Amino acid sequence: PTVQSLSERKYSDEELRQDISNLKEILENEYQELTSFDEYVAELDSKLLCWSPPHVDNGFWSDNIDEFKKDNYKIFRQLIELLQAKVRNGDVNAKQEKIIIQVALNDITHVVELLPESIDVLDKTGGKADIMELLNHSDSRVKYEALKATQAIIGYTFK
Amino acid sequence: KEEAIFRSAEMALVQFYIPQEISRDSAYTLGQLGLVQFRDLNSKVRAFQRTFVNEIRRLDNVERQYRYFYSLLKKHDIKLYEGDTDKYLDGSGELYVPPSGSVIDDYVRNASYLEERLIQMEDATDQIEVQKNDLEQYRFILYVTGVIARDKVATLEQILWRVLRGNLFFKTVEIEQPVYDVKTREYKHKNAFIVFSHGDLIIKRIRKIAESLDANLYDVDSSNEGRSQQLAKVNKNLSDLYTVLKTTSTTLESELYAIAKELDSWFQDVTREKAIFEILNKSNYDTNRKILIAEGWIPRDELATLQARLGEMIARLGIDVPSIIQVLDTNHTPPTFHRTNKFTAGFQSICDCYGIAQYREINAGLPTIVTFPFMFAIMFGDMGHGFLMTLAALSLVLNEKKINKMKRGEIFDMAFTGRYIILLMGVFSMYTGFLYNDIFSKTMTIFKSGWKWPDHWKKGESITATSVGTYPIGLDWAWHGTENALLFSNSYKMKLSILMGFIHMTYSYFFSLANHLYFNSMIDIIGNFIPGLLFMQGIFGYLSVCIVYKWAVDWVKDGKPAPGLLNMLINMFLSPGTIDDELYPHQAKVQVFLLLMALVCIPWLLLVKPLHGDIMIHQVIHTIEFCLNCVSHTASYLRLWALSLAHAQLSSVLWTMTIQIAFGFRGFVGVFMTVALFAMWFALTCAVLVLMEGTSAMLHSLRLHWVESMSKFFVGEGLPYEPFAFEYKDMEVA
Amino acid sequence: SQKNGIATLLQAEKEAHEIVSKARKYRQDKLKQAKTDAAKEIDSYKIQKDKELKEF
Repeated sequence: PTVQSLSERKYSDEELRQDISNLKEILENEYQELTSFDEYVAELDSKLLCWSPPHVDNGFWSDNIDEFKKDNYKIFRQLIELLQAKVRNGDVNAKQEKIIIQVALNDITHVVELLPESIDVLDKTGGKADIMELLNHSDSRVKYEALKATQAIIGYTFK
Repeated sequence: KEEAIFRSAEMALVQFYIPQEISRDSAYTLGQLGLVQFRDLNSKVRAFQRTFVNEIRRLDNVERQYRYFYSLLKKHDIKLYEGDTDKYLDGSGELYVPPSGSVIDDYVRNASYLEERLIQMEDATDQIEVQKNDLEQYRFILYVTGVIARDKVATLEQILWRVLRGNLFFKTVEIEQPVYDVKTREYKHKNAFIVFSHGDLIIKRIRKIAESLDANLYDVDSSNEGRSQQLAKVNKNLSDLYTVLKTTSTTLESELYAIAKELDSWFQDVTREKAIFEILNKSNYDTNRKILIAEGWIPRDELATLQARLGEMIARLGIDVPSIIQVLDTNHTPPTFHRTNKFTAGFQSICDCYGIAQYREINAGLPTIVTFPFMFAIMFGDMGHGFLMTLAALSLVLNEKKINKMKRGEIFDMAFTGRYIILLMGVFSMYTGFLYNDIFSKTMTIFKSGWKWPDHWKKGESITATSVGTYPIGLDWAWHGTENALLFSNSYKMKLSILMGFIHMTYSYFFSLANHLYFNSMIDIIGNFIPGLLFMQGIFGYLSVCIVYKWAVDWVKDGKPAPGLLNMLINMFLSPGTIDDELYPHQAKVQVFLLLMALVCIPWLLLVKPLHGDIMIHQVIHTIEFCLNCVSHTASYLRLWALSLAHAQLSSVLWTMTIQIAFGFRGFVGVFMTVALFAMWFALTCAVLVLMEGTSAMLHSLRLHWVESMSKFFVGEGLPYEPFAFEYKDMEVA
Repeated sequence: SQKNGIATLLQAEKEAHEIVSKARKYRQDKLKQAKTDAAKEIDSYKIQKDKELKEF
């Protein structure tokens, strides 16, 4: 976003403008490389999820959602298991844990809208109850994502 | 020192050369300073290809986002949380120069992020409200089954029994409570639509008919166990929806409350940068070099202050590149600048609505602050109506601070603009009522009458009065309620109005003298002032002085008859020396002498000015226009008399037909009679009189200043001076 | 003077633009000289490699 704003700004120097354009192209290439479903799978395999993939793969890159659908929502089940483990760990107050929970909630909300069948998996695994409990969490940044996920699940799947 | 404004102050055209980096900061500090008018630099470049178009459209988008936020605020229970403080902070920016900063990009990003989040939240809330409304109908419990408004259930039953000539079962039940209809957007009553019939096609037709009547149906289970299970599932879903709806509503309300706590500040700021970028495009910017360069109009007596402020800004910033400015003395007409306090702002605005006083001459805005209210009072004199209007003004003055932070509205818009004019207006009304001794057309008795009635007046017989004294201030109250009073008042006003109008003409024409003398104008003064002045004096000032002398001499006591005023005016123009009775010795010689002087004024006013004429065509029309216009204004001065009589006898008739009937027979019913009649009299005295004819005489005394005063010395229109400044306009709406 | 100051500012801007253009031309000449030096280095490497092969 900083590079986008700098490109928006009207720098006087032509050399500065060319450098800004080159940096913007490099950043765009890096973002495109970050839109790999394999990268998202690798990140989900470990902890401490990053925020650059989940804005495309669980989103505009519907191919990633289609791949996550495979093995009877294997990726969705893995994400739900990670979220349930984080909730049961009791360390939600941690800032890093809060960020991880927020990323997981955003990914789960993105997946639920694409695949309504995952609502049954979440209910069977207790994901719905966990999300409802997290809706009352004091973490306002996490609370917004939890409310969005609950609205997506209740609004579309529960209807 | 002081830099007050008679008509203007010497102002300078200054050009600006500034570095690209600090250009925006200089524009912002200049705007919050607001003292320079930028002339046209790149007006040739049309709007669609200006330099700063992309940030212009970005700021338009963020302004639309702010309007969307304010729409949400008015839709909810919050409005201008920071309005008390943000408005003051923007107003406190004067003589403070608040920093602007490069947080504009952060503002844009945050506004877009909040806009999209609020859009998503609003969509979620509306969808969940729709779900909640649907589930309430689904919560009903006791073939086909559905719900419908209780008003149309009878019509549905009748049409179903008619179109289906066969028999069917109908067991409609009214809903316990009204439900908010989705289509009607109202909480109308509802009723069940349970029905059973045989035949698949018949059932389909019944379903189609029910759906045609805006009836929503549900798959109600006939079995008790299945119905109970469905009801339990619906109840669990409804409870979950209630929880998530409450969470979403709380989050949305918190977000809107947080936004409203600072929305006014961001709105005012972004409008200020809108103006800043508008001025930026207005400049002569060129990216091939030092980006920004422009020119502007500044008052000369604050160029040092402007340079000091710019240097202070440069010190505040990290750039050491100088951005000094110098005066460029062009031949173009400089703008017109008028400093004015709150006691004079409305006066000057109303005065120069006619035209713009171009330069450092003498204007008409200054004498207006005193001539306007007194002319109106002369046309309006009354303690009663003046007292009501002065109390209105005073109640609009003490609560000024209350009114500064609120919109007057279409009832008090012009009143708010003319907030201080009507105050001195009412004070002069106090004066004129003291002289025109009527109070609601009734005369006061504070001072002993100078005229004594006969010791034995016959009841019903005509009664005379002998002048056994004189009244200190105002008309003698013995005049009130007499037949000859009106005539006496007509004569006295005639003369009062003619003297006041003549003196106003002389004052304005001496303003013309001062205007001419400020410049060289050696040809102008000799060509216009002295001949016109001599004509105007010799006729109308001679009339005035002979009026005054006629008053001074005791005509009754001197034995000499008082000559006809208008005859002594006009037999000059008809036949000099034809005097029935001279005012003073050698009167006819004075007549012929100054009549010849007035006659020779015309060739003077026609010949001496066009000398080198090419401007003779303008000179002759100016001369004829001036003479006919002088006589026209001198005649128009009689409608001060006209308005005075209108007001006096209008108040007289109103009082005579309201209060002189109020007392009635002074009975028990007479109490209600006088209460109702005084209520009617007060309602009329305010709404009819002080509004309608009060505004009429105000506007007529204003006609004075439009034509009679300014046409004498207002040379022409000049360039208005509107420096680039912010004003914190449009706090909430635009 | 004011007009003299404006002319001086315009001349300074023109001088800055000329300096920028000269810097760009120097960069282009440096690229050309880099290409020439690369050709010379290739020739020198070829000569050294031929000498090494002959020595072997």
